[PDB]
Amino acid sequence: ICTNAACKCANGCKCGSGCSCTEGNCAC
Ligand SMILES: [Cd+2]
Ligand SMILES: [Cd+2]
Ligand SMILES: [Cd+2]
Repeated sequence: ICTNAACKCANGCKCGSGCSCTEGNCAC
């Protein structure tokens, strides 16, 4: 799954094949 630990989503985000954040830049 989204390996980007910089992501702070909750059970619901489709961060499976559409990540768009960097290391210290999460704007989901
Ligand atoms: Cd994110
Ligand atoms: Cd997400
Ligand atoms: Cd992500």
